[PDB]
Amino acid sequence: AKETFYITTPIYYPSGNLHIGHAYSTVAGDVIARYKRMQGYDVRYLTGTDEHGQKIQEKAQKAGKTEIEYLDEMIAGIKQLWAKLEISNDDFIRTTEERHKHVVEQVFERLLKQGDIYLGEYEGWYSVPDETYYTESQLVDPQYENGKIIGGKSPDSGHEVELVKEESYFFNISKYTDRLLEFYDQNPDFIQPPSRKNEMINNFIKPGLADLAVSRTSFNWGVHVPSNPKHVVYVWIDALVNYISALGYLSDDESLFNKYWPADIHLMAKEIVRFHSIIWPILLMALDLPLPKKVFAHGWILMKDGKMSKSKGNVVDPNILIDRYGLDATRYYLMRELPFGSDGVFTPEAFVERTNFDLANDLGNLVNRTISMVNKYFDGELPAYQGPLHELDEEMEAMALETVKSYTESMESLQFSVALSTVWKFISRTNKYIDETTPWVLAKDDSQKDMLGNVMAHLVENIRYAAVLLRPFLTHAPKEIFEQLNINNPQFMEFSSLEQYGVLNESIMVTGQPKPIFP
Ligand SMILES: N=C(NCCCCCCNC(=N)NC(=N)Nc1ccc(Cl)cc1)NC(=N)Nc1ccc(Cl)cc1
Ligand SMILES: Nc1ncnc2c1ncn2[C@@H]1O[C@H](COP(=O)(O)OP(=O)(O)OP(=O)(O)O)[C@@H](O)[C@H]1O
Repeated sequence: AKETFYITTPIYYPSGNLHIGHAYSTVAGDVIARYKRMQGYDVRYLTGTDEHGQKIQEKAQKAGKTEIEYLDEMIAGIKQLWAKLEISNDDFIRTTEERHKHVVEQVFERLLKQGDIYLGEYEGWYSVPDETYYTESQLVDPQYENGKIIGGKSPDSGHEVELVKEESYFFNISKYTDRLLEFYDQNPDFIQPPSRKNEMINNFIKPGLADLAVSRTSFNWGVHVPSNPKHVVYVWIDALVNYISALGYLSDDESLFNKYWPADIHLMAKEIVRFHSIIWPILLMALDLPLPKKVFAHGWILMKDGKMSKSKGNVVDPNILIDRYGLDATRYYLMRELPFGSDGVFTPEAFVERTNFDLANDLGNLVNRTISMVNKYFDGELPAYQGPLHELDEEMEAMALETVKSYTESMESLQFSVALSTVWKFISRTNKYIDETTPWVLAKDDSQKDMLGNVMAHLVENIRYAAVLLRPFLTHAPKEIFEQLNINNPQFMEFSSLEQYGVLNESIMVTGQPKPIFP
């Protein structure tokens, strides 16, 4: 059977509209999923929404709507966005669904029964503008009384914090410390790069993992603990178990869970790596479940006032980009312009240049020039590939195969910007081959009709390579390119058809009415 590959995005918090930051993660996961399907894996790709907590209740109440009324509307918009981006997610998990809530309940009750969780009192220091709870050691300008911290200010904003106390269940995560460090040793690529792993260990694990406050009693909008109804399960357990609840864990049908768990890749931005690389494996250990194989963290899309944030309002709406510039342009920009190992600033000027110069100009003109020449010189009948007849062909056919090899290395290491630049080196060289060979000169005399046919064959086969390699990234252009070239054999759209250059060994009738590939 096909080997399974399970990839997840984070579940997003619908306290406001999603922005291109969210689209970046979801498109990234989609490219991985599409690539793995093309490599012959049995893929499951999950995304969804994190719907509980005070902030959601507040948003709903402000809008004059019930919590579920508010959420259903937000979720409809999120699902519409993923459909518009042509995301190939196999499921959409909502934490309000009973399939999820059942797992949250059962996990919590199991940990209580085992004694991993016990009843205590949560204490935190709340800052209104930061919407954050701090520990006493994080406070700046700490005020003391009888050798005990009684007040302070937020380290982020400097706003006066307020002491909050409430009954809360705690999960003793520190018991699992040695097992977690052992796991990191046995799985050296679980967290990357090495600096990030050291970061996790030194900042959080080393000084000692504090007990984790896994319930709250001060609000009602969440999953209630069956054995103690006045407690609601907090973010840690509720959100993290989405990755297993979506697979039917602890349901009447665990077949998806039995197949796909453990996840091959959990994808996220850097700020939630700690939760996925410490809390999540510890929770899984407490449940006697296999751990995920890899946490993949990318950087932030920034604006010129910091990280793009829906609560801040410094946002770019992907719907606006798609509506104005098209889907291929939007997906291309996200994957090409913003490497995962860096934070990058969005600008409209960079978006426009990237999509006009690379898509419409470089690739789009290559296809139109090529088809136009086939129609002009051979009345639409593309001559069959024969061999490397032109002087430049040997080296260019070698470049095609090297392009596939390099691309594969980049894709395997999740260096998508590099994979794309590598494909574009080949596209640009194919345009240069038109200029070098000057087909119009060869079309002057019937003595060169054979060589002209060879040049046309090489342009089309180069285009085919590019189109196949772009199938994980672009959902419209490759299909359109195959349709205009009238390559109908589904096999010639797959990676295996790139092993040996020159598959089109019969003549084909290209389109007589070519049209722009983009937008
Ligand atoms: N937006 C949230 N803020 C509180 C997060 C904890 C402290 C913040 C730590 N720093 C962050 N920046 N975290 C973050 N933005 N999201 C997050 C994502 C995954 C996990 Cl497991 C934990 C937190 N919570 C949320 N997404 N879900 C939630 C679910 C159930 C209930 Cl009852 C209440 C809330
Ligand atoms: N600016 C961004 N750059 C890259 N990814 C992002 C960005 N914003 C959100 N994401 C994706 O969404 C996930 C959750 O981010 P979250 O929605 O908490 O950020 P946010 O938009 O700042 O939210 P809030 O404004 O409510 O704090 C991230 O882990 C990441 O996968």
